[PDB]
Amino acid sequence: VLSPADKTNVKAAWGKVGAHAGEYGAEALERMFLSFPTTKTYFPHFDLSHGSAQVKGHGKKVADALTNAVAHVDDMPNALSALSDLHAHKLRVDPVNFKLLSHCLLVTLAAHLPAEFTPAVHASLDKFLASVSTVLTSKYR
Amino acid sequence: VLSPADKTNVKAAWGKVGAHAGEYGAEALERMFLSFPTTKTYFPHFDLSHGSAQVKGHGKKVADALTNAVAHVDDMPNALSALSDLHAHKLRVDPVNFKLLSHCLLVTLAAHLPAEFTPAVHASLDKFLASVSTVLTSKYR
Amino acid sequence: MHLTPEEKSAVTALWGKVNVDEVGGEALGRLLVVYPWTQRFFESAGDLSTPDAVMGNPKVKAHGKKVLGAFSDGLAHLDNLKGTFATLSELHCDKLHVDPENFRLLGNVLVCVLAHHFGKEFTPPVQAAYQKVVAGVANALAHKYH
Amino acid sequence: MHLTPEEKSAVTALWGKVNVDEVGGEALGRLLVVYPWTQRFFESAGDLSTPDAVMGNPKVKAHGKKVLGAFSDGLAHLDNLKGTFATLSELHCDKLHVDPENFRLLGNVLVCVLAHHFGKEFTPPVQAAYQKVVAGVANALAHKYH
Ligand code: HEM
Ligand code: HEM
Ligand code: HEM
Ligand code: HEM
Repeated sequence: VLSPADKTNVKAAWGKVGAHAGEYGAEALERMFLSFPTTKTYFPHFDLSHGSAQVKGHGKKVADALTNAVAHVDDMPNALSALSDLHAHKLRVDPVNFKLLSHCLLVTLAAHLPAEFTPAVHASLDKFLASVSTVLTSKYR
Repeated sequence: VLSPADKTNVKAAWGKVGAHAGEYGAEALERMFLSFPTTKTYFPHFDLSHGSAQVKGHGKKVADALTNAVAHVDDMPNALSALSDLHAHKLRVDPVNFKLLSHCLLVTLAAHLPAEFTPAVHASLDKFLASVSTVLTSKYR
Repeated sequence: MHLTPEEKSAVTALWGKVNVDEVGGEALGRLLVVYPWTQRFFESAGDLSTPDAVMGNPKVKAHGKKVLGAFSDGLAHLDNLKGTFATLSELHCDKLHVDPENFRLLGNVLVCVLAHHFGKEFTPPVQAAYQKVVAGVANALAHKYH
Repeated sequence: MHLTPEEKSAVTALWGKVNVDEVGGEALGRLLVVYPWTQRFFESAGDLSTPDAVMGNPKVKAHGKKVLGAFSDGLAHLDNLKGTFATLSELHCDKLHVDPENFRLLGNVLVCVLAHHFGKEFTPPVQAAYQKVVAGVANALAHKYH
């Protein structure tokens, strides 16, 4: 579970993201498409070309959800319920792919927050993404 | 989350295991060692030869814990506190490994409880080992 | 493969005893039931609302036979699964959009079905060899993804 | 190892700017901090109780440098990782008993470390080259396990 320390860490690092969340969301996707091409099978309907607006559009949505989980760090299961439902019932993304995105999100943050991406923060952000992923996957079976 | 049908299924299946749980624990380890030899790295102090009393004994230990979990299917977290501790702070087995033992356990039950290993029972046991896995790795960090 | 002549023979010999028709239907159906999310690829099949509805669905059973068929033929090119599944790998990526992880889920289901079916016969050493083949097949199938 | 020439050039160009001493200490330290279970191999290293205790531990720093040392050599034989890493694979298996999953975690951490250091220079495409590399190395390090 996430500790007070963890919560402070996450709010802090995410705090810094501010208004760039959108762009950092799009970048994490691109990174994921490039490094783990198998993830592409879920977006056959998307234009995955560099600077794709669909990707831009999608990065923003993902970012908003993360931003929402941070705002509700003490009630994520509830704050994310709807999204947990969508993923379990419609999208049905195989669970293994959450860890890939998580990973690309962490690289993206690292690449943008050198001052904040400390060992302690890194660990907190990793536990956090892991928790989001678990919520999103909780209603799979 | 284990549904009531699930809890039912599990207790039935395990009900049939009976006095053979120990032999099945022992058999599952043997299958694990052979199919996923990387798992052996956690047992350097064991004689991993076929029919070894160390393996036999360990098999009993694992089986018993499972029994205990079936019995407290409603309060696993609590029923397995000690074991979650041990694994998180002493053993420190990597989480990936729990999936390998779980798998070898299904294979073992399937090979021994034909009539009982229905598709619905299969699904429940899987979920069950999954939860047991989650409990045992919950205090990792 | 990195199969031992001994490992090759164990695989080969158990398979000789397999009814692909039944094993194929059961393996694919168990998949749709254990890991409900794989049903995303079979909406056109019908009602998969229950174990029963899945296990009974003829469309599933028939796809199951098509899949183990292909698998079965792959066991004759155990020394070049890559080349045997190349076109099937492309199809799966480019046409079907099947996440390769699915190949691994099935493989594990396959092993549970074999154990289920052969009880005693499906010994630790025999499972080990099968685990190597399912892994091998999955890799072969995922090989052309880009 | 499907490193296209351009992927190989990219790996190599960046590796030129790395201070292996430094990166080594950071990657290892961070592994012990993000996945504390990995601390199981270092009970003779002393105090690993907090991030500062880990990151500043003279032993972790020293070992990190060693590890990365071996890794850098690996980067000059991208053609023969398996060959390059064979005696090391055996040692990790037979003497150290290190679960190979450890090799993948470090790979991921190392990728975050490179992102941390190069910022914007660690482009999507460079990361994908490095992903193939860390994977190739972990695979080579696991090749001799039995
Ligand atoms: C923590 C990780 C994730 C978050 C926060 C997240 C969040 C979201 C959100 C907010 C949406 C849009 C739903 C809407 O229309 O309102 C979405 C859609 C979607 N997500 Fe997830 N997701 C995550 C992981 C994944 C992963 C790992 C994949 C596959 C690799 C995935 C595949 C999809 C797909 C295919 C859609 C539908 C997009 C469209 O058709 O526009 N998601 N996700
Ligand atoms: C289904 C999940 C598991 C359960 C219920 C379980 C249960 C147990 C139990 C009951 C013990 C004995 C405690 C004692 O000695 O008093 C134990 C110890 C141990 N377990 Fe876990 N275990 C599980 C998964 C694993 C896995 C997957 C591994 C590694 C691949 C593992 C590695 C160990 C080791 C190395 C020991 C200590 C052996 C010894 O020195 O006697 N466990 N576990
Ligand atoms: C042992 C691994 C597998 C093998 C050998 C295999 C083989 C095949 C073959 C031979 C076909 C026939 C299509 C054609 O030739 O046009 C096919 C189609 C297909 N497979 Fe795979 N398959 C495997 C795994 C999977 C899995 C795990 C899934 C999803 C759960 C999947 C989803 C599909 C789908 C959706 C089709 C399309 C059939 C249609 O047109 O309705 N396959 N596969
Ligand atoms: C890129 C992956 C790695 C490389 C290239 C590597 C390289 C090395 C080298 C060169 C040595 C010293 C050899 C000797 O003592 O003769 C060593 C030792 C060792 N490695 Fe690895 N290593 C890697 C990953 C890891 C990881 C991820 C862990 C544990 C989480 C680990 C655990 C150890 C341990 C415990 C020792 C023994 C140190 C001592 O007590 O003297 N290694 N490694």
